[PDB]
Amino acid sequence: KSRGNTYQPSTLKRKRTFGFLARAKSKQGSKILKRRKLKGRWFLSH
Amino acid sequence: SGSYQHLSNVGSRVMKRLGNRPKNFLPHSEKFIKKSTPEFMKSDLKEVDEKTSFKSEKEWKFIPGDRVVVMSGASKGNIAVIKSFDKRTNSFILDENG
Amino acid sequence: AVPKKKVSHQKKRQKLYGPGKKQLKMIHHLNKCPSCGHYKRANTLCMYCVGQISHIWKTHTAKEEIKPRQEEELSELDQRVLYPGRRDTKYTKDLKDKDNYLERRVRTLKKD
Amino acid sequence: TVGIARKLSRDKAHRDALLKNLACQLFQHESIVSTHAKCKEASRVAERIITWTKRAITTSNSVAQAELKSQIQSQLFLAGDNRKLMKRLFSEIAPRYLERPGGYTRVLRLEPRANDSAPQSVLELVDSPVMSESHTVNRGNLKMWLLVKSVINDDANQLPHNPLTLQNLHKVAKFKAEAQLHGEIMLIKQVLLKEMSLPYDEALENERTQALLKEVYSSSLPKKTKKPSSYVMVPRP
Amino acid sequence: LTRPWKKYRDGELFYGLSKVGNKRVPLTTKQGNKTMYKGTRASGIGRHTKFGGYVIN
Amino acid sequence: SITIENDKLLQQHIISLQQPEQLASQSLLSPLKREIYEANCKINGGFYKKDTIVKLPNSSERYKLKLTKREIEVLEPSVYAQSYRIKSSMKKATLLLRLLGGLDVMKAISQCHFSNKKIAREVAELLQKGVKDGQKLGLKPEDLYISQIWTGSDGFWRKRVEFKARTRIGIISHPYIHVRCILRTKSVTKRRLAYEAHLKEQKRAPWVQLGDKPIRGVTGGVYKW
Amino acid sequence: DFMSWFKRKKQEEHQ
RNA sequence: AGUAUGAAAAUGAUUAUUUUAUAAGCAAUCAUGAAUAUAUUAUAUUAUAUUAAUGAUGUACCUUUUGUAUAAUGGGUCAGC
RNA sequence: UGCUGACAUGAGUAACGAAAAAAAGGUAUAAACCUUUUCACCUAAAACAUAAGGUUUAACUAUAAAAGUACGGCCCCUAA
RNA sequence: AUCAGGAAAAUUAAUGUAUACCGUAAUGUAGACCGACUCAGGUAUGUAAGUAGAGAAUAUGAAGGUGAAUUAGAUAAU
RNA sequence: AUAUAUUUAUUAAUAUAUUAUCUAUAUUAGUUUAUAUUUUAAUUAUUAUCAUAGUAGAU
Ligand SMILES: [Mg+2]
Ligand SMILES: [Mg+2]
Ligand SMILES: [Mg+2]
Ligand SMILES: [Mg+2]
Ligand SMILES: [Mg+2]
Ligand SMILES: [Mg+2]
Ligand SMILES: [Mg+2]
Ligand SMILES: [Mg+2]
Ligand SMILES: [Mg+2]
Ligand SMILES: [Mg+2]
Ligand SMILES: [Mg+2]
Ligand SMILES: [Mg+2]
Ligand SMILES: [Mg+2]
Ligand SMILES: [Mg+2]
Ligand SMILES: [Mg+2]
Ligand SMILES: [Mg+2]
Ligand SMILES: [Mg+2]
Ligand SMILES: [Mg+2]
Ligand SMILES: [Mg+2]
Ligand SMILES: [Mg+2]
Ligand SMILES: [Mg+2]
Ligand SMILES: [Mg+2]
Ligand SMILES: [Mg+2]
Ligand SMILES: [Mg+2]
Ligand SMILES: [Mg+2]
Ligand SMILES: [Mg+2]
Ligand SMILES: [Mg+2]
Ligand SMILES: [Mg+2]
Ligand SMILES: [Mg+2]
Ligand SMILES: [Mg+2]
Ligand SMILES: [Mg+2]
Ligand SMILES: [Mg+2]
Ligand SMILES: [Mg+2]
Ligand SMILES: [Mg+2]
Ligand SMILES: [Mg+2]
Repeated sequence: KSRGNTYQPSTLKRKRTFGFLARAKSKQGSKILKRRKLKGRWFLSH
Repeated sequence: SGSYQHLSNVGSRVMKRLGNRPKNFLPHSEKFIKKSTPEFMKSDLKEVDEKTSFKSEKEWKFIPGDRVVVMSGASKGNIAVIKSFDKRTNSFILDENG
Repeated sequence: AVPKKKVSHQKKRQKLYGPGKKQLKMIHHLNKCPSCGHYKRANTLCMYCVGQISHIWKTHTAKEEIKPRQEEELSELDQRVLYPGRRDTKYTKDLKDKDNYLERRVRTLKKD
Repeated sequence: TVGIARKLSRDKAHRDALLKNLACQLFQHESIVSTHAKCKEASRVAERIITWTKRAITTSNSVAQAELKSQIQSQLFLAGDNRKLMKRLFSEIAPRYLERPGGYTRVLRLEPRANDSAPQSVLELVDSPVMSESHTVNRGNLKMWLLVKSVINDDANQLPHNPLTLQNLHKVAKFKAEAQLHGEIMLIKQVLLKEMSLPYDEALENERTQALLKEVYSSSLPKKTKKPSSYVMVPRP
Repeated sequence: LTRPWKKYRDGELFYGLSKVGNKRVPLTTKQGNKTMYKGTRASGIGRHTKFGGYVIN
Repeated sequence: SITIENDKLLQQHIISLQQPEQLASQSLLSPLKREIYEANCKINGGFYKKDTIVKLPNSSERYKLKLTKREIEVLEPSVYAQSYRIKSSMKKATLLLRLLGGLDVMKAISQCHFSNKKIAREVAELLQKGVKDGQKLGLKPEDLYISQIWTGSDGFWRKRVEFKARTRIGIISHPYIHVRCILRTKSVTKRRLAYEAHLKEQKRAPWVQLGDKPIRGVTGGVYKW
Repeated sequence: DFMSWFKRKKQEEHQ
C-alpha cells in the first residue's frame, strides 16, 4: 500500500523513548545530553 | 491585545535574546522602530540602555526647573527652563521658548 | 513535448502581440442612456438607473424588522448584565471589515 | 436531445429542477436577475405555463381543463413560499394576459458581472401591477420605470421625447387603457421625482402626462419627413 | 471559500501561521493520554485511599 | 467640524514634504529664462521654435533662447500619474495598456469603464486622478491625452513551493506591478509635432527621374570614359 | 516624551 | 540576516531615429547608397555617431580526438566565489 | 551536468484535485460570506457521542464548571 | 469440544468525614491528525428513525449535516 | 384554533382568510412497532423526487 506515513504520533512512546529521563537515566543517553549541551543546543530531548 | 503575557514569565530564553541584542546590530532594529512610528511620536536621538543612562544628579548636569541657554540650533541664544528629563535618550525637554 | 531552445524576445513578442485576434478591441458600441445622458453599452441597460429602481423597490417592499417586545422594553443595566460584550477573533474582525474586499460599481461618464 | 434547448452543463434532472425553480421565483417575485441563458430558458418555461393556464380558463371542455391544470401543477414546486402559487397563477397572473398573444415575459440585457464576466439579464413579466391594495409601489415593471424616468429627463432638459421612447410607450399602451396608464405614470413620476430630488407639481405633471398620452393614443400619419429616396420605383420598360 | 477576502491560492493555511515547528517544548496539563497527570503543585494536602478517593489532612 | 481638506496648514505641510504643485516650465527655469520661453511660445503660437528674437515686455532688450530637444520635451505641460501596488502581471497589464495608447483621457476612461478586465478599474482610477491632477496644475481635461503609459514590476514578489505528484516540484510567484502614465496637451505637444513633421516634409528632397545618383566605388586613378 | 508633555499640558489647562 | 549609497548586468513595459510585409542559413566583416542626430573655424561640395536599401565573404566556442558545423562532451543569462 | 543569488523560456500555456444548485434580502457592495425559501447529496453516514493527535483551529480573552452513586485520570494491585 | 483457558492487594467493634489535584471547547472516514498541499490515500469505538427484508445486503430517507479557493458559455476533432 | 363583522339585555350562522391532522399513558429491563386510553388530530383527485434516464412498449 501507500507509504510516507511512518511517523504515527503517541506521546507515551515519544516520552518513554526520546524523553529527557529516557536519556538521563543511562550512560549513553547521558552522553547524548552532554554532547548536545557542549554543542550548545537549546533543546536536548523531547 | 489579549495575551495574558503580563501574568507569567514564559519564554525566558527568547525574551532575553531579544532584550540583549548585540550592540553592533542595533541600527537594524533602530531602523524599523523609527520608520514604524509617526512623526509626532519619534525623536531624533538614539535610545540608550541602562549601563549608560544618567541615573544620578552628578551625571545629569542640569535638573528640571533651571534656566539654560540653547545654542547650535534653530533656537540658538534662547533662554528656557528644562521642563523635565527624557529617561529614554538621556536628554532634556525645555519650555515653549526652547 | 519540450522546448529545444529559449525563444527569442522577437518570437515571443510577435507571437503574443502580433496577431489581431489576441489584441483587445476598441469598444465602439457605446451610446447615451435615455434616463441619464451617461455612457452605456448598446442593446444594454444602464446600471445606475436599474439599481436606482431596485433601491426604490427595496425601500417600498422591505419587510419590517423583528424587534421582540421583551428585548425592546429591557433596561440598559439588564442588557449589560444579561448580554455582556466579547472579543472578536481576527477572522471575524477582518470579515466585518468589508470595504477592503468589496467594490461598489463606478459611475460612467456623461456623454455630450 | 441536441437542438431542443440549452444544456447549461447540467444533468437532465438538475436542469429541469433549475428551470422549475426559476419560473416559480419569477412568478413569486415580478422581476429577477440571472445569467442570460438561464433567463431565456426560464422565459420559455414560464410563457408555456401561462399559456396553459390561460387555456384552462378559456376552454369549456372539462377533460382539457383538468389535464391542463394537472400539467401546470406538474411544472411547479408548490412548497414553502410558493405553496399557493397555483391559486396565484389562476387568479392574478393568468388574467393579465387574456388578450396578449404570447410574449408574456421579457429579457433585458445587463453588463457582465465583474467577477467572471458572465452575461447578466433581467427576466421580467409584462404588464405587472405597479400599485398594491394600499397604493404603494410593487416590484416589477422595470421597463415602465425606466420609460418614465426617460420622460422626466426629457422634460427637465426641455427636449422632445425620442422616437424610441414614444414607440415603447405605444407598445405598453396597446394593452392598457388611457386612465389606468395615466394613473400608473403619475405614481411613477411622483416616486421617481421624490427620489431624484426634483419638485413635483401635480397639475403640471397631470398636463404633461395628458399631452404625452394624447400623442400616444391619437392618430397622426406625418412623422416629419424621410430622405429624398435616391432610388425610384419606376416600372419595367 | 474559507476566507471571503482571498479568492485564489496564495499559501495561507486553514488556520495559524506555520504547520511545523519545535516539538521539544515542555508538556502541560492538556496534552497526553488519559493516564497522563502532570499537576500544578496545588495539592499535597492529604492521602489517597486504597479505593480511589482522597482524605484531607 | 474640521476635516483634512479644510485644514489649510496641513495641506501646506504636505506640499512642503513634497514639491510644489506647478508645471515644469515654472519649476525648472530661472525667472528671466521663464519670461523668454513664455514670450517665445506666445509669439510662436504656443510652443518653442529654434530661432525667434523675442521682445520682453516693459523692456527694450531682445533675446534668442537656445534649447536641446530634451529641454523642449520636458518644458511642455504634462502630468505624471502613478498607481499603487497592483496585484497582476506585466503581461496582463500590457493587454490593456496597448489599447490605451494615445487616446484622449476621457475616451480611455470610458474604455476602462467598459472593459472586462480587473486591471481596468485601477487604470481608470489612475486616469481620473491624473485628470484631477492636471486640473490642479491648470490644464483643461479636454486637452489631455495619453502620451506615455507603461507598466513595471513593483518588486518583492513572493515565492512559494508547489508540490506536484511523484516527488516533483514547482515554484509559484505572486507578481505585483504598477502602472504609470504621462499625459500631455493637444494644444502644445501635438501642434509642435505637426509643425516638425511639416518641416521635415518640406525638407524632403524631390524625386528626379534622371537623378544625379553618385557614382559609387573608388576612382582607381584612370579615366574610364 | 510626547505622552508626558501632553499629560502635563492637560493638567496645566485643568489648573 | 549591520547601516547608507547604488545610471552593475541579466530581465520587463513605453518612447525616439532608422530598416523591415517577393525573401531563406552562427546574425558578423568589408563594399555602398539613404534617413536621422550632434558639432562656438560645417569656409563646404564638411566631420562624426546610429540605423538589416543593396553587393561579396563567412560551417558558434571549449573539451577530446587521426579527424568534429558535426546529429560526439559542457553551457538559459548575468553578478559574486 | 562547478557553488550561491537574481532574472528569464516553456507561458499567461497545463492545471484550480471525486461533488447541484436557484432567487430575494443584508448591500443602487458579493458566484465565493450571512439569512429565508425551493432543489438536491450522505443517511449501519458526509448524523450523534467518544479514544489518539495536533500551529486553540471552537459558539474565544467577560473562554471549555466534578466528593461519588454511568467519572475518567490521580490512588491500591499486578501482566508483558 | 479439546486447542484444557491471566497475576496481584484478611472480620467485627469505638471514634471519624468540612470532601484536594488534573481532563472536560471544537476537530475527530478529517479544511482542525499521519501523508512535502485545505492531498479521492492511512486512521480506534458505541448509537446508528420508520417501510422492506434472513440480513448491519439492496431501495427510500424522518431528524441532522452538507452542497466545497474556481466560475459563465459552448458541447468541433479527440 | 386564531383574526375582522353581526343575529342578547366569550360569542351562533355566514363571507371568507391563515395554521394543524399532533402529543401523552399502559401492556414486567431497553428499541420498535400493534391495540386500547387522551386529543380536532381525516380519507378522495392530481403532482413531484430517488432507485443506471429506477424500470419495460413505442417515438
Ligand atoms: Mg517523512
Ligand atoms: Mg520501543
Ligand atoms: Mg464548465
Ligand atoms: Mg421537459
Ligand atoms: Mg500536519
Ligand atoms: Mg489530547
Ligand atoms: Mg529596490
Ligand atoms: Mg497535482
Ligand atoms: Mg516562474
Ligand atoms: Mg519589399
Ligand atoms: Mg528564415
Ligand atoms: Mg574515436
Ligand atoms: Mg570540416
Ligand atoms: Mg542542429
Ligand atoms: Mg554540440
Ligand atoms: Mg546541455
Ligand atoms: Mg502550448
Ligand atoms: Mg490549448
Ligand atoms: Mg483548462
Ligand atoms: Mg447579492
Ligand atoms: Mg448501506
Ligand atoms: Mg435503517
Ligand atoms: Mg462529532
Ligand atoms: Mg473522579
Ligand atoms: Mg475532547
Ligand atoms: Mg463535548
Ligand atoms: Mg507523498
Ligand atoms: Mg483527505
Ligand atoms: Mg440502506
Ligand atoms: Mg431530510
Ligand atoms: Mg460534520
Ligand atoms: Mg473543488
Ligand atoms: Mg463538454
Ligand atoms: Mg439519495
Ligand atoms: Mg435520475
